[PDB]
Amino acid sequence: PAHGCRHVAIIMDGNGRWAKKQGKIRAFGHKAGAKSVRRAVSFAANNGIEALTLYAFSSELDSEVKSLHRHNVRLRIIGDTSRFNSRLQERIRKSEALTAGNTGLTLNIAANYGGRWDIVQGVRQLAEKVQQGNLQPDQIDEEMLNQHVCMHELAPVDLVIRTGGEHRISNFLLWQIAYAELYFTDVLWPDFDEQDFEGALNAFANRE
Amino acid sequence: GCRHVAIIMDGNGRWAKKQGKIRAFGHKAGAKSVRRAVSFAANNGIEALTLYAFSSSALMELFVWALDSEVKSLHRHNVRLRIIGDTSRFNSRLQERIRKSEALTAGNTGLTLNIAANYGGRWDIVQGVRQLAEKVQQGNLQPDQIDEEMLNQHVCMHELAPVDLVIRTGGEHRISNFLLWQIAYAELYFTDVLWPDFDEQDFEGALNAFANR
Ligand SMILES: O=P(O)(O)C(O)(Cc1cccc(-c2cccc(NS(=O)(=O)c3ccc4ccccc4c3)c2)c1)P(=O)(O)O
Ligand SMILES: O=P(O)(O)C(O)(Cc1cccc(-c2cccc(NS(=O)(=O)c3ccc4ccccc4c3)c2)c1)P(=O)(O)O
Ligand SMILES: O=P(O)(O)C(O)(Cc1cccc(-c2cccc(NS(=O)(=O)c3ccc4ccccc4c3)c2)c1)P(=O)(O)O
Repeated sequence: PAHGCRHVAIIMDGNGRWAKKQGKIRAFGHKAGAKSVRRAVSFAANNGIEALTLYAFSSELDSEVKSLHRHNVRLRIIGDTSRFNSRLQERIRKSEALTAGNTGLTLNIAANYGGRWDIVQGVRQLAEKVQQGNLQPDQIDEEMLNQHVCMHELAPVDLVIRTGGEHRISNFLLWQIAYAELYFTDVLWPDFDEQDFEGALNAFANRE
Repeated sequence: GCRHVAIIMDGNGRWAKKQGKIRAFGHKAGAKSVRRAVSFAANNGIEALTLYAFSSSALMELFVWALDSEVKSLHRHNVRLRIIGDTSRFNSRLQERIRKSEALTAGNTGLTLNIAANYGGRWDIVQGVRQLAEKVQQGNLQPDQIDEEMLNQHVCMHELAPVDLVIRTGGEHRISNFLLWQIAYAELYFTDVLWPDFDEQDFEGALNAFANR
């Protein structure tokens, strides 16, 4: 649409600092952070973004899925969930199945996600195909590896936002950001609101 | 303590026009800015400097000409030179020059200067993946033995200090498929200064940005 941005990824940071400046404990910053997440999700949905990928950075989802479904949002959980107990994982997949048919915003939430791991699990899949006498090491190119990293079915990440002041990727997406616009703001996550998100989108629109 | 700096050199052509001169003038000033960044890195204890020329046969002979004229001086300055990237299709004479220039300076112990030539971050990761696919196909590697540490041993520069800081001049705010795996934890510094103008003062500012942060 107008801003030209189809997929936005956000490294959410700053809740702790935000609460501390208030003189409140971490829990307070967490409640504020979740409010800021709903706000960013509403904003993305109301603005034609096809996909929003969120990453909670730490210098250290069952109630929501319904409101999500009710808002026609499609939900996916990216990250190494292979170790969680089998209950969670089902609970995760249920939430996923449940919204797979929604046509609005596709929301990706990182849980135990790493860009290096993401690349490695994809490598493992190709390795498995090798061991099966189906794939020749020399047939493996970029495109093929690309079909195996998280979110390869969605539009490429156009813009990555990191709030909170740090200027680093911190092992969030790596393969996927090869061409993304990188936008860093000192604003703390709890205070990152619609006008901040719009500012980031207009920065992307005028930059490209 | 910044040990390995990587720079996305951008802005020469745009610089050219602001002067109202041709692209060749910008290239000329860009090469001078390269010598100055390399000199500066070596004078200030930086362990590795990795350079990537961003662009929107000739250059092949230019590469050969550059290596032929500058290696002797890198050598005297105790700099170890490495080219990173797919040089598999460069003509054989340039391939041989690159090999000899690397061989000649391989034992130097000062600054390691990595010049990216036809390099891409994705290609780089895929090159590593192909190597592992071989070991797997042979039966010496199990698909689930493959891990981050293992993959890392097969990406460019894995023998060097980890990239601490990535500088991109020229105004754009993207990695443009330069280093990807290697920048997982690096500080990313963007400046609108055009490459020909990037000098000792701009370089230090980036280093400070790293120090304070
Ligand atoms: O901002 P910080 O780094 O100071 C901190 O609040 C961690 C944090 C960073 C960014 C956002 C949030 C935040 C708090 C609560 C909810 C949300 N997002 S969320 O509801 O989708 C969610 C929260 C935490 C998660 C942890 C691991 C996987 C998925 C998560 C999803 C964001 C918390 P902290 O715990 O390290 O003080
Ligand atoms: O609620 P609406 O439809 O009235 C509106 O907010 C638009 C809107 C569109 C799509 C979704 C939402 C929405 C509102 C509030 C919260 C949410 N999602 S959320 O922030 O609670 C959330 C989503 C996924 C999560 C996964 C794991 C942990 C926490 C999560 C929180 C979605 C709102 P609006 O701007 O039209 O008034
Ligand atoms: O900046 P741009 O994108 O406007 C453009 O100049 C392309 C460009 C981008 C970045 C750097 C350069 C540039 C051009 C030519 C050479 C150099 N560096 S270099 O290859 O001469 C080099 C420098 C020092 C070396 C020392 C020892 C061995 C090899 C060396 C090679 C940089 C050009 P353009 O032609 O696409 O407009």
